Amino acid sequence: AYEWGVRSTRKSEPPPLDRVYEIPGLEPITFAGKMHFVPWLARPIFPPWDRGYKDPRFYRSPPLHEHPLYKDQACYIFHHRCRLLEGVKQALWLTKTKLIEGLPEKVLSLVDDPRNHIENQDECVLNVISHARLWQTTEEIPKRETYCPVIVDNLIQLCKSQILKHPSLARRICVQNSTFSATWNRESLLLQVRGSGGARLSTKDPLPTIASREEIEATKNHVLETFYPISPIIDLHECNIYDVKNDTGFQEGYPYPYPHTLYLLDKANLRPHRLQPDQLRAKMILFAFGSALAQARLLYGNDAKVLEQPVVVQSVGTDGRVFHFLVFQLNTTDLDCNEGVKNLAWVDSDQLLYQHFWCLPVIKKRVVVEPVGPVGFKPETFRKFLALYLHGAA
Amino acid sequence: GLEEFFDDPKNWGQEKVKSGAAWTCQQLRNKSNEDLHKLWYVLLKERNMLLTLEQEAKRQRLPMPSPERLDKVVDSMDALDKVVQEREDALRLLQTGQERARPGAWRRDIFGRIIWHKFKQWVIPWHLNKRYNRKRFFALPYVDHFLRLEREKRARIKARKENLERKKAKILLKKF
Amino acid sequence: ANFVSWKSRTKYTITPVKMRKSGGRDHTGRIRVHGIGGGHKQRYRMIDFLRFRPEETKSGPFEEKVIQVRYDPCRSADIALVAGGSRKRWIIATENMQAGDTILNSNHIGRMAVAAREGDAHPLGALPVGTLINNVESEPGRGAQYIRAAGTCGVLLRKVNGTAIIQLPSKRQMQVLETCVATVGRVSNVDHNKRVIGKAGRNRWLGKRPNSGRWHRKGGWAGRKIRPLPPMKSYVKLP
Amino acid sequence: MKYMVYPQTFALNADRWYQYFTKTVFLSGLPPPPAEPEPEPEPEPEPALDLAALRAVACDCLLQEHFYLRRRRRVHRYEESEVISLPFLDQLVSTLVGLLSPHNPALAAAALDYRCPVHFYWVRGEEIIPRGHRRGRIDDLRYQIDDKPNNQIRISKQLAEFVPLDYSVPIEIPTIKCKPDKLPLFKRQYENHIFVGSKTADPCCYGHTQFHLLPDKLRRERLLRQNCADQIEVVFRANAIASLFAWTGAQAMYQGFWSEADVTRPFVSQAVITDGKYFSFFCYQLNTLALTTQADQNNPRKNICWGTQSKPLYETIEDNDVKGFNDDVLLQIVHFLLNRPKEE
Amino acid sequence: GADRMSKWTSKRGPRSFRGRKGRGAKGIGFLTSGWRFVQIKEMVPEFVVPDLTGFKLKPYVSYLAPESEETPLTAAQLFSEAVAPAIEKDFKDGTFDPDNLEKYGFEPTQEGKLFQLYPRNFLR
Amino acid sequence: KARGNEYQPSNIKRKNKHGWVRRLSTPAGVQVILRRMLKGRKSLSH
Amino acid sequence: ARNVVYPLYRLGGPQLRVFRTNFFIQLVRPGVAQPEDTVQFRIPMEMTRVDLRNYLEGIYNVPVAAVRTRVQHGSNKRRDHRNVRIKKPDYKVAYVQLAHG
RNA sequence: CCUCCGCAUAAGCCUGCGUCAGAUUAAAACACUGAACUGACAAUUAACAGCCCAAUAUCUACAAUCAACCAACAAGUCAUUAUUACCCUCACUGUCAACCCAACACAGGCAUGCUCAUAAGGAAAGGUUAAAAAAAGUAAAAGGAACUCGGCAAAUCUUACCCC
RNA sequence: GCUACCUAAGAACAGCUAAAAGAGCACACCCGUCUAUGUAGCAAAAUAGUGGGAAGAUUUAUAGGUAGAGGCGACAAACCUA
RNA sequence: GCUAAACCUAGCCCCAAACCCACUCCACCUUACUACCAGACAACCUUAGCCAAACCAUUUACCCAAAUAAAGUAUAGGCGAUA
Ligand SMILES: [Mg+2]
Ligand SMILES: [Mg+2]
Ligand SMILES: [Mg+2]
Ligand SMILES: [Mg+2]
Ligand SMILES: [Mg+2]
Ligand SMILES: [Mg+2]
Ligand SMILES: [Mg+2]
Ligand SMILES: [Mg+2]
Ligand SMILES: [Mg+2]
Ligand SMILES: [Mg+2]
Ligand SMILES: [Mg+2]
Ligand SMILES: [Mg+2]
Ligand SMILES: [Mg+2]
Ligand SMILES: [Mg+2]
Repeated sequence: AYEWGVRSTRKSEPPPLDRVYEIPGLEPITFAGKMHFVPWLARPIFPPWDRGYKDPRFYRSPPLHEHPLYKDQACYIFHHRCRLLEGVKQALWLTKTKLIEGLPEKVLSLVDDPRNHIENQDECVLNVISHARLWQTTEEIPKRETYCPVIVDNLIQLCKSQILKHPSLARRICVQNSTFSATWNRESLLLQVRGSGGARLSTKDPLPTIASREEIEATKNHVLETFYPISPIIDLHECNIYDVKNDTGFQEGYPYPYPHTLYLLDKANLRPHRLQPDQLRAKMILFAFGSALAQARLLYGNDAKVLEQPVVVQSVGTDGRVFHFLVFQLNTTDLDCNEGVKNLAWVDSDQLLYQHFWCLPVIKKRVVVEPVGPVGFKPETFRKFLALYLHGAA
Repeated sequence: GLEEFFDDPKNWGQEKVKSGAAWTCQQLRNKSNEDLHKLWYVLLKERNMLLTLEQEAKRQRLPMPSPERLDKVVDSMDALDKVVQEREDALRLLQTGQERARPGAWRRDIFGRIIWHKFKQWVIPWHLNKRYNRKRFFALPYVDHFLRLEREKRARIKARKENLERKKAKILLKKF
Repeated sequence: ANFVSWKSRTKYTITPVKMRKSGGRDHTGRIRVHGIGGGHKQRYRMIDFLRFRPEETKSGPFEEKVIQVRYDPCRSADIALVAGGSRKRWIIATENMQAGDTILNSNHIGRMAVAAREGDAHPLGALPVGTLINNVESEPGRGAQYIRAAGTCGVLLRKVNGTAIIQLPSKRQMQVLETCVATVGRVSNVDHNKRVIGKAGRNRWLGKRPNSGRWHRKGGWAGRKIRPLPPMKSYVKLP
Repeated sequence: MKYMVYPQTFALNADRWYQYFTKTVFLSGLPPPPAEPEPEPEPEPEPALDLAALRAVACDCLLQEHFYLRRRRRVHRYEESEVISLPFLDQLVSTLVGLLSPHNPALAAAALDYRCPVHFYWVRGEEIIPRGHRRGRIDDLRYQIDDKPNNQIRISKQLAEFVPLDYSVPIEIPTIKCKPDKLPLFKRQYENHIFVGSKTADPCCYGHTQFHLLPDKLRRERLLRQNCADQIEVVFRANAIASLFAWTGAQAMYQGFWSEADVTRPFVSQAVITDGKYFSFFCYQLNTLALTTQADQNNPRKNICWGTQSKPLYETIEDNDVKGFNDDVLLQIVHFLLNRPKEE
Repeated sequence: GADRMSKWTSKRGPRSFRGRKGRGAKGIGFLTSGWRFVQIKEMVPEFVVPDLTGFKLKPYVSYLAPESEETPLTAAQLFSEAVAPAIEKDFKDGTFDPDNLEKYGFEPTQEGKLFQLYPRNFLR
Repeated sequence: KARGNEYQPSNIKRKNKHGWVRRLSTPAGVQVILRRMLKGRKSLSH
Repeated sequence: ARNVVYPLYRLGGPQLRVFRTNFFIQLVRPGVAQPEDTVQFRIPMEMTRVDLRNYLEGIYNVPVAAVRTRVQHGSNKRRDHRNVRIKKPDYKVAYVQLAHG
């Protein structure tokens, strides 16, 4: 085996001691009294030294073989960086959920009504996009990190401004900086999800059940694919020190316990730092699954059985040009076997809001070709976003 | 307040100020401890006022009315400092029994000069420090020639001084 | 001369580590190898040359899966990250290796030969006579060192009882122990000798200074040497 | 060479210095409501402002960021005004502009930004360079305000004014007889910016009410320990004056108004500056703009900046609830966000 | 060439030298990871100023004060003035013990009390 | 061309090439300082 | 105090207290224009801001608001008779301000 | 009238055209009094850049070029996790200038931003006459390289052939 | 610290034709083929254009290393503080 | 007669005798003239060369033990200038 350790880069061994310590019954005459390092044969052996008073700036942590939270088995914690390879495959294998291409008919029946629209939705969203893309800062070409959350909150405010039409939107709040935690088993493999996204929307009333019992019972006959050359524990933080818990981001007494729609952000000014679309889909699937599992553990206790009242925890992940909608629904908690009842989720892939934006007018031979403005626009993405936002409040 | 930095308003420009006879060592040794501390504070305030007056006189391009008061306060505070240092040394000899509260030892540097190294008081010990170990303390056989040359130079200096003294004595005996 | 090597990483990882150029400077600072200096910045990839290696709590054979084939500027051939199990390690790519391929890293030597493909690896004791192999080792559990460039490959000659003579690309024979793991097939990035340079800008980008301008008179070593084939060097230790 | 007028300064009597540098006056108390238009149609729908729900949502948003929150360390005393009060402020302004949408239709199309800088550049006063190779020559005194509030509400139209343009006040502007370099004020040289929160191509050139927040350096206990009891309201007043002046300048220099060209209509501006518990209220109405010595020779117009004292909203949050909750502060907050533009 | 006879102050080095030199000021804290200073209230010299209300002593002495001989205050005089009377009193009765001497002010070590003399824990 | 500005004012290079630490980190500079002190140099190094 | 070795403070040690200080401040009249609240002093080279605040609030008991100090470098160009530069002693001026207005 | 300049940052001794008295003598290539001076008076106050990061193990292959079509090669300038301990807080270095390196107050040289000519900044001329000679600028009856070894300053704007 | 080479992090290049280019003219910039002025001059190597390059084998701010029985060298016995 | 000519003392060299010294407080090994933090590696080595022998390759007092005569004697030395 070719070792990766260079002798010139590692710490060199200390020189051997002199020929005075190998004499049984003879004490050496070193320089331990003059308190300075000498040229004259002087190099003894100093005993270890420790500090009697602990200092936060000079505190050493003990090794991992005696921590109070150390266990024999290693867990797998997923957060907001674990770039999974086979995103959808690992997501469906760890969450036990059937993949559905199209979206449910409820959001379509709620969004196709011409009355539930803005007085001038197209011009409003165009002005919002133009502002967030160019009129946000003093620079000419803003970075993705400085306009992604800006346009996110702009769209959130635009969707919230329709409270005067539907007297039910006042029961929402955009919670910032939240942490999730949910532990479960997956074929003798202890798993745990712990992430902190951008923002989340929490309501006081839970979302209604989407999938009825018919499709729930029919999904039992659906089997899940499993890759063989790759292990499902790939691209996961394998650690031995952890702590099992089923507590969500809010305890008892909080006015907004039930979530609604999770908002994940990929703020990165570089392509290598941005996540793949399949990776973002897997991340939002895992986040929705963790939220639903935490809600099930908090409401129906810590039991592994089938839930008679399913919960709906939606999610959506953007990046500054494309959108990825998600409608997740948990139906059971026992995930030890792969022959039981599966879950249902509606994933809408490939949803572009606009083709390209030109912050500066291109001039080819003293004449312009494309003026300043979002060239190419698809209102279907904004319609689906408004539908997912208004699905909570009828 | 801020009016203590000046003298009496009636003495604002009275040519000569009558103030003399500073403190002595015996009068300072006769006092206790709190009295000496309060007297030191009063002398410090007086020296600050005199410094302000001297600065104002130097800015106004006029001579100082009484410059001897500053020297008097200075020597009084120096005598008080000497008294308190002697008291501290006596107490240290009665308790610990070692002179000079600054510890150290006679160590030879690289230049071969027998100097008195003063301890810097660190946190970590010396057998693992990074900066203290880089401070060498050995002559190494190459400075003996320089030490011999310095000794010869000092011997020449002393011999020339003795020759000058002898020439002066001869001139004194010849003229007188 | 505070010359410290950039090879300060005793753990295998996947992130490309930044490397520092040398230009012919050792620990003293004098130029000892002429023709190196001034080139485009490159990043080093930790390439795992050892083919067969068991994972944690593993021992038997394991499957792999080729993901994506990239390019390595530190060599002529291209590399390809192949995932498998719960880890990902960089290995040398072979000819006709694309995305979605499946390779095997076995070690159990069978009674007869194994008609393996040009992607999987098997010990020399289970390969038929006359098979284009590459990345051959010298000692059991040491690592592949010979035949690792672009397109280079070797062909098995014969077998005796516990050795395996491998024909090297230099037309020279060389034997090795039977329990040595070697890949099967040819390395990718073929037709490398047909790469036309075009201008000195490419050589300056690669990091190669022009040769010396001094006119050196050719001595007696500039003539053609028609020499026979050197004898086969043996690596098998015999008591 | 231009100065750097920092709104969140730590100087002593910087309020009078800023009033002299901006030609503004201060009036203790809120401005009187415009009683010019007599509304005869006072008997119709009139949606009643349910203060109970507003107080409930306010206390909920306060306890969300102050009481219970899944944090990942302890609660460091430092940076506590950036992870507790800073998110609470934007949550409160968001829920306010969300609940006040049916009552005020102007907030439906308003652009609610989050932490956007506002810059403004002008010339005020002159002096004589003592040293350098340009001695004995006249030069201008340039200033620059680099303020970055937390939340801004920009609308399309302009709000209704309070006092007329030709309003006269017997209270003169404060003056100083010293060099402007005495307080912690310095001169640099960089790119001049006149920014309001968006570019000129945005149709939302005007605004409504801004919100600020003092950092951890300008706390109350830190000033009380440094023997500065009367240095609590002056910093708030100076910050409010600087922010409102920069906002009015950025709004006026986007329609074609500057030093020479004056204004044709006053620019009313509002701002709500608060800290971690105490809330302050200030007002402003841009009257004049020519501040150069060449144009400010016969300019009787003076700027007016209203304001009040700092009143706390809560008092000791403990026992999983609130102990004290003043209602007049919330009433003034919900009233300052319902100012509708004058539409005939 | 540059100057050599002048000392090295804090106005000679570039941007990387202004800071670590200083003018010999005593540090009262340290730095952190956010370019901040952590000042410790236990490191700043606290000036203890006593009350000067009922203090009848002027900084200048009158010329009517008689002079006296000057002599240093050695440790032997202080010893014979402080500890000698107590020792003579306890020995004249019959209770002196040369085993324990901690009741006269003598301390075998300096690590017990706060204000140590040989290491000098107090400033000035 | 105008070959006369053979000096570039810089304190970092001066301290790193002719500093007291560099002089005493090698017996050569120590002997140089000894000869300077023997001759009568008021200033030893930069 | 100046020219005195300060004791090394350990994490959790007693309060560093000085009795007989060795500082000499000088009240110098401002040369340029200054407001009515800013007072200019002259502290030695071994004195900071909090030390000056404590010195002014302990002895003179003057309410100090803010302290802004800087180093003044004396002139060094005057030549003697044997062609040698004359170094002037440097000092550190202060700019304290009152608290109660 | 010029602006092929100036203002800041970077490097650099640090007090080097502010006041007062001397201005009899002393340095202005001569004078007033002052960029080649003697002594006294005090400038510059940070928010500007630094002064930096408690450990044990682990994680980081899909560039930039409006990055959204396409297209590559020189294969590339930026990111975290689990655990332990830590709720004392705003101290320090400079903020002047007409300035640096070349023995100089030298037609030499110096990195980036700002309007590429403006709101920065300066005076080719001490006076008298129009000697010869020399240098820098406009053109000339006829020839346009016929003078010079050679199209050697110069303006028109210029094609083909040979060697390397 | 000027100059030969190397190393790590940065900056510079208007406009037109842009044939895809170690493309062309041309600002700032890198070097200096010729004329004229002086050789105790502005200068122990200067002044304007006629000049070549100016999207790359280009230039440059910072820091470090290679020194004489040698360093370096796209080889001039060229450079290593006039 | 203007320019400008002289006015003795800091002392300087070697003898005899004698052996000569090194913190008032702070700072001095990193960017000495810097109060405060985690790899401890750093000496132990024929000196050479010029000149002379008309060049020069062997060789050429210099080596640190008190005078002198022996004695420049035996000796070494391209058996020669020399030691
Ligand atoms: Mg070749
Ligand atoms: Mg050749
Ligand atoms: Mg300045
Ligand atoms: Mg010169
Ligand atoms: Mg001008
Ligand atoms: Mg003339
Ligand atoms: Mg003619
Ligand atoms: Mg001819
Ligand atoms: Mg020509
Ligand atoms: Mg070259
Ligand atoms: Mg080109
Ligand atoms: Mg070109
Ligand atoms: Mg040649
Ligand atoms: Mg000879």
